[PDB]
Amino acid sequence: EDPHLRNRPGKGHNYIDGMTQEDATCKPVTYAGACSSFDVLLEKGKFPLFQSYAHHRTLLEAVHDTIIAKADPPSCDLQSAHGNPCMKEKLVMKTHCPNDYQSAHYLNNDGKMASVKCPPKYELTEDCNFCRQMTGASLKKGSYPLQDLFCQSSEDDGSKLKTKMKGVCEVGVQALKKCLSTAHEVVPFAVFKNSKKVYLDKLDLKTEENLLPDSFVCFELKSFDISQCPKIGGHGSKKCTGDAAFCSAYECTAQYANAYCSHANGSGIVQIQVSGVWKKPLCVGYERVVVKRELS
Amino acid sequence: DIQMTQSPSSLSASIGDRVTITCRASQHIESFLNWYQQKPGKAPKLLIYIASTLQGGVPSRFSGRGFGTDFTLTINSLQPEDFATYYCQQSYTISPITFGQGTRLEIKRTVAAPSVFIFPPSDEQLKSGTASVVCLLNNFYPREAKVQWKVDNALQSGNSQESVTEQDSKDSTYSLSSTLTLSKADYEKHKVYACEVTHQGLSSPVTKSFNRGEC
Amino acid sequence: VQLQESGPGLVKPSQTLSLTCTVSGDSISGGDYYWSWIRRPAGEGLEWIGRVHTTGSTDYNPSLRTRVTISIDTSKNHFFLKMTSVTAADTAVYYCAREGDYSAWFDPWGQGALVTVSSASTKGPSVFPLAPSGTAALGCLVKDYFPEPVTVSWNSGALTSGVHTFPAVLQSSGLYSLSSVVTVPSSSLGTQTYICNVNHKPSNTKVDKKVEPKSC
Repeated sequence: EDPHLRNRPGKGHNYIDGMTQEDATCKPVTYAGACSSFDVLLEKGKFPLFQSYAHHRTLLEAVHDTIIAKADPPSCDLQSAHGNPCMKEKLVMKTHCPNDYQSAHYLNNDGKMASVKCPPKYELTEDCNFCRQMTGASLKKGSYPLQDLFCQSSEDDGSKLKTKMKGVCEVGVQALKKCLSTAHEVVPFAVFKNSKKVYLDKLDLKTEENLLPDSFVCFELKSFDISQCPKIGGHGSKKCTGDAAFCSAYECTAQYANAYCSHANGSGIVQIQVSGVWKKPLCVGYERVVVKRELS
Repeated sequence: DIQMTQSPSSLSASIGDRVTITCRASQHIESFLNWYQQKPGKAPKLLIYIASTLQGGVPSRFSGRGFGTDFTLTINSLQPEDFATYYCQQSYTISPITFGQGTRLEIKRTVAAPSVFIFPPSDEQLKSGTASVVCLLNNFYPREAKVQWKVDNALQSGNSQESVTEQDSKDSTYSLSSTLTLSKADYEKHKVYACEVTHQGLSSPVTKSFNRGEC
Repeated sequence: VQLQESGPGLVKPSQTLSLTCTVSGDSISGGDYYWSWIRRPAGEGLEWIGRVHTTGSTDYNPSLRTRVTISIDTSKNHFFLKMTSVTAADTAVYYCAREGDYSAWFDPWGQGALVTVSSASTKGPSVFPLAPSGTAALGCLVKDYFPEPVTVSWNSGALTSGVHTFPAVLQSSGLYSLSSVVTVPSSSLGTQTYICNVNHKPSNTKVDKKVEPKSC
């Protein structure tokens, strides 16, 4: 019902380095075209958290807007990576990949984007952990997002933040204490500036609406950059008009209007409650990982 | 830009040898590194893509490896037709795609002395008022050679130009062509036209000469 | 699939270099490939110029983005390079290529089109014999032409063994000169006819010159 889900905040770049052969429709994602790195995020029933905050950035978008850094190394060569630590981290994370993908990406324990990739003519197995060659396969040109998450820019320092969960020995690759039930649990997490992955007992989010540029979707459908729209008390490259939210902060002309700007439902600054403090995270998401808990 | 640096920039190796070419990226590019071969007078041709996958039809003596910043192309059992310039290229970013500077592969073989031939100007050219005398050094190795033009025992300078073919894809030899250009008048003023050739495979300099107007 | 570049081999400084790449076989329409232009400048390595998608989206080398336009006509299996305000630094062999499906490697490549940036005028060559006097040498002198290249074959392409066609030399006059020689058995000098086939496409010059053993 939202016709502007493909009108992305920031640059809207949904490609991964090395796989640039879908740039026509992924750089940027926009109204027209299909993008194998992005479209799966809008399949109803899948990625519910992102679909509730769909006007925030995807992981690839955050990376290309310099909000999230790339892991070092940026990828794990699954064909020959057995025994390496990047395969170790990926293996504790229960994931499902659809067929025909040669890459999948995720936010790792250091709060950086990592990926697993397969050599030419190979695709990821269903668990996203290995590679196989299917003789009848039309391979995608993008990377599959492994986690249900969303991102935003933030300067809020999270250096003193760390994972704290009641009676948990280990969560994913994080050993919280010395120690036991063991199970695959869907754990929420957040990443903050200068922090690592912070797993959470509970996901407590609140959204503060605002009139920042990323809270608006503009069109001429064809996307339009709001930076050309003059603020109230300013001038710009073009002339614009919008809804009540837009006109409260921008100069609405309503005559010779080059673009129309609406307020994006599901934008604004998200804040998360971590150990009784509200903080502004860089990314927030869910992932299915091994959790070991104390019976005692 | 991602800078691609190849090593060595040039090398000489014998038939049957292993040739190793290294490519370094200025940042981590995973396996998105491709290798091309460009033979003389031909366009580059894809040899290996994504670090290690062989292009269909490329023989098994070519192999590639690498991940991150250090990549290696290996040619086992070097064959005479492998004489070429080899390039690496990152396909990690398109802003811009960048190539290595290229590695030129020379074939080392036994010394071979040139066969020397001299060609007087043709009557057809003399009708137009110019005279070209051509000295040919055929099928020699190594490339280093010296051609000295002499007109009536007088050494020439600044009136000759030379060019050398690329290494032959079969016998791995070089050939050289030198042209001495005079006006018809200056040409007809003199009798003996000679080129003296100095090359490592010759015990002493070899002179090929003709007398103008004599068979 | 096979690719071929075509276009003028001589552009005057500050004017516009234009080249076309023709794709053979199935139609590029409906396909999803990228199509790139690459050049080898005089005495340098390979430089990527830019690319155009089947649908028209483009990406250019940042150092050339102000002078370059790449376009595509999928109904005719063509794509095009246009480079404005050229200088001598743009003299090069230009290649078109299809890009890889999953990453931007290049396969297949065109044959390459040499483009020279110069104010000098086109001039066709003069072809002179280099007549032979148990192995003899004969050849042809292709003199005073501009711009490059010239192609030389022997006996309509049948004679290839022992053939050496040398790189051209730029003379002080600003004109190129090249030689092409072949070594044959002396015994065949009176039986076999030897003919050098010289093509200079920039001037549309075609010379089939018979090289006779000089009667002396």
